[PDB]
Amino acid sequence: AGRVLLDAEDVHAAKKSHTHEVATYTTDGFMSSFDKQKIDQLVSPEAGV
Amino acid sequence: SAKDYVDTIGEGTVIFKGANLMGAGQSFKWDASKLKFGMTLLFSRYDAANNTPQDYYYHSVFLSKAQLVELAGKGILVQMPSTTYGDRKYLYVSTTGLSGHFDNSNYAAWALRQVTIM
Amino acid sequence: TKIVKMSEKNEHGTLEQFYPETHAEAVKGLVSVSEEEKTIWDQKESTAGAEQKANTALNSAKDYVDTIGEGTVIFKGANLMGAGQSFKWDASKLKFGMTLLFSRYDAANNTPQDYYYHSVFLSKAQLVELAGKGILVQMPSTTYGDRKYLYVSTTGLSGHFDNSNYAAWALRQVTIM
Amino acid sequence: TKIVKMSEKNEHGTLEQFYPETHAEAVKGLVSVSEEEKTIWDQKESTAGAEQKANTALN
Ligand SMILES: [Fe+3]
Repeated sequence: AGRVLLDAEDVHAAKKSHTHEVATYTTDGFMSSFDKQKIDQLVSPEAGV
Repeated sequence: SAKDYVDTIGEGTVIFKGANLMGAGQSFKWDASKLKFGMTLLFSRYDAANNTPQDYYYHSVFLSKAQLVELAGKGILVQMPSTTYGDRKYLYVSTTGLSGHFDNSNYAAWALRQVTIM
Repeated sequence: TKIVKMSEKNEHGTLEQFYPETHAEAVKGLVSVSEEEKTIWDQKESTAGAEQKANTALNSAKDYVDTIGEGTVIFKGANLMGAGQSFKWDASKLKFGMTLLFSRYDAANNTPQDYYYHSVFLSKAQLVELAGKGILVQMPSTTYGDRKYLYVSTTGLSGHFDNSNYAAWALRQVTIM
Repeated sequence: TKIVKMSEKNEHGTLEQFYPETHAEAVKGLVSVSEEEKTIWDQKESTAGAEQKANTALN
């Protein structure tokens, strides 16, 4: 009661600035920065015949 | 905040956890700013026929930041324990990342268990 | 307190409240400001200034951490570490430890090619015990051998009269951090 | 309302202005200083006072 300060905690909600764990071999999650750093440099397959 | 910063540098962030022969073609890249001290590589025993990463006979190597700068994209040879001398591993290392070589496929009995940064 | 709102009756029969003129010395319970401590309270210290100073201390600590992490290269180049070769530095500069790099070499053309590098690390706790007494490092090669014996201490390292025999390899760089 | 200087008739036949004796709460818009906030403001922090704390944290 009184002056009540409500944030995402007392409602058990995710923060606006929140991040999930990176995906593992058996877990689903964010894609890691170095995963993309490996992906982009990986040249696309060459289409010949 | 300073304590948290130094501790987070010390504990490091895993770059790759799993197992692979680290042969020709495979490579890993990262932002250079993530490197503050160096890189660490952990290897283990492997099975060529079964392709399952046995967990024993590990071997660790550590490369510092100054050595990393001096070895920008250069070659490093790491020997590993065995019943007989051989089964070396060749890697191309750099401050931004690492690569492989077409000799680690010959020595399929051992594989790069993991690589971490700190 | 007994506060009276003094007023006056205008000749029309209307009422007008008025404020008499007074002196600061007449008012009771004034608690005045002497105009001198006002500037003192003006100087003081603001929240933003303290936040900036704390952030400056934090980023100075971060810069210290980065500098100690990157380290100083004591030697870079190529050397066989034969008899008489030795490197020296300052103990206070030694913070975490030392790293040494080796690579291939030929006594024939004296050209230190860049491949087959080997790395070795020695922490400060490793180095204090290892004061004077040397270590043996075996680097990868086709045939077993080709070792280096180095009297590595917490302030200086040296060579030995065995490394000349194994001239196929050479020390590349030694760094402290 | 109007602000007035109010004077009495001194026996030499003159008008002498006199300031009535008032109290702090009697005057409007006084901006009160509690005589306790003065000590608090005096304590606060000097500019050099919050410098050795940061230097100590860095050390
Ligand atoms: Fe989400």
